[PDB]
Amino acid sequence: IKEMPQPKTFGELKNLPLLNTDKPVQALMKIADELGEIFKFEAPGRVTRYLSSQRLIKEACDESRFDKNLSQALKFVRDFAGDGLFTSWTHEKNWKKAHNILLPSFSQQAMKGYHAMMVDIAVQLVQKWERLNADEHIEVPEDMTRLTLDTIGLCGFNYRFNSFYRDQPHPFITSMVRALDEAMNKLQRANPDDPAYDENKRQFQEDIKVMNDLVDKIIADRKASGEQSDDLLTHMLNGKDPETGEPLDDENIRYQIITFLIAGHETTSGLLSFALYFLVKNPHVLQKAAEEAARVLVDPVPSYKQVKQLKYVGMVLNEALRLWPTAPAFSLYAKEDTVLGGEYPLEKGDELMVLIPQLHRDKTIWGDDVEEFRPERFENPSAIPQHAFKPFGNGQRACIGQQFALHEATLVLGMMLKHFDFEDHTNYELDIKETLTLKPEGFVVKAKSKKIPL
Ligand code: HEM
Ligand SMILES: O=C(COc1ccc(OC(F)(F)F)cc1)N[C@@H](Cc1ccccc1)C(=O)O
Repeated sequence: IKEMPQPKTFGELKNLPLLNTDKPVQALMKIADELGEIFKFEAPGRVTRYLSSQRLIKEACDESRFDKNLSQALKFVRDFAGDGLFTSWTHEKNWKKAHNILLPSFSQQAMKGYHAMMVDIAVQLVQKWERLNADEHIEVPEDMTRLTLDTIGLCGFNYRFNSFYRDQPHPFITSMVRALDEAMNKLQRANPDDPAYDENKRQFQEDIKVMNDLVDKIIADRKASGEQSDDLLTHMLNGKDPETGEPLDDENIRYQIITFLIAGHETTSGLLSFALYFLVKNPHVLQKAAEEAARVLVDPVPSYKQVKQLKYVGMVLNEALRLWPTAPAFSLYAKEDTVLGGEYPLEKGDELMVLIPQLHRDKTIWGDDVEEFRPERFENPSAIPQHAFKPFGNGQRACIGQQFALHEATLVLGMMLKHFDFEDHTNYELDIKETLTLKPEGFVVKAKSKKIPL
């Protein structure tokens, strides 16, 4: 039985002021590097424990001992994502009901139906880059966020955000990005009751009303039309939970749509941005991925079956998720009193945070080359220890979007590698911006067209 370390304190604010930064996840990663596999983190009225080792996280991933907790970030996002899948407790009726209804919508089989809509947006990205003049560059996270937002609009509810036609965001996205900024900024606030936050609170309520009004209108407009498009909204309007026999109500459907728009905007765009960063910084890896793209993608438009054959591209995406898991943490609570790692007693209700980027740097798992970009690490999943790699979370509360995200990212990265050579023309220094998620900021490249027609 060991006493766990704790980072520096600020009197009655305890560790809270360590989060007073634009990069709190990266600050927690530096704390983990200093203090090791487990540390205590206290704020007024709250204690959690940050886990960084596979040794402890493999125990935390035991669903008999630990269930998903809503971190403060997820409790603040719940003010607009409601009892959608991502911000519901496992024990709320709407979690299992929506999980049962939506699982068939997110299977590998469902991806065959979403593929044509994903190709529509991927072709828009390739045509944009084909049309750049010689003196121009690509704003990588900007263009990847245009793509992933448009994909989930089209597969989610047959709506075109038309992100490649504008710089000014859609009114829904203005409100969603500002609501996510308020939720994440509110985490650090020592004095949230201070009148100085009255305007923030007014604006947040306005942004919730904008998101609710626009998504409620999408649902009402679909029910009125009777249109049976092959999208998540049709699946939610028609689907019945096998257990309860009940469908989702229109309020829960709205929360699921808001949740899918958050995910599409924030996550897959980060993965694609980090993958392109690592490829331009590792030219031998880029060459190997480009060779696979050329060998497999033999038609003007990729098919579902061709994307399934981009195995090395899939290993590139896993190695990008290893070094920079764009959704960088998840939270657990102890279902009963238990001992972690034979050393750290926990009481029922005690909270843990899994720091995914640190888990992914555990040298006892990956070896001394842990900071190197080596997709070949993922050749054989049986050679990877249990719970070493958790970019989609754990167990029944793992990401429902995992198949969707990896299909879109594999398709797009394969088309990018087929159609262009890339230059790191600025010798870009990685700068990671934190929203709900991690993304490179200011990452720019030049593309040189291979002049292969679509
Ligand atoms: C690379 C892309 C993505 C990453 C890294 C990612 C990561 C994650 C992680 C780590 C969780 C678990 C969170 C927790 O335990 O608190 C999660 C849950 C979830 N993700 Fe994703 N995600 C991705 C893409 C998507 C997409 C595209 C969608 C939907 C369109 C989506 C929908 C969800 C939902 C609904 C949950 C909650 C599942 C449940 O508890 O029932 N994700 N995701
Ligand atoms: O450690 C984190 C990391 O923040 C994120 C949590 C989830 C998250 O969601 C996702 F990973 F899905 F993106 C993104 C960031 N958050 C903690 C920070 C905190 C605040 C107050 C007291 C103690 C601790 C939290 O939100 O509870």
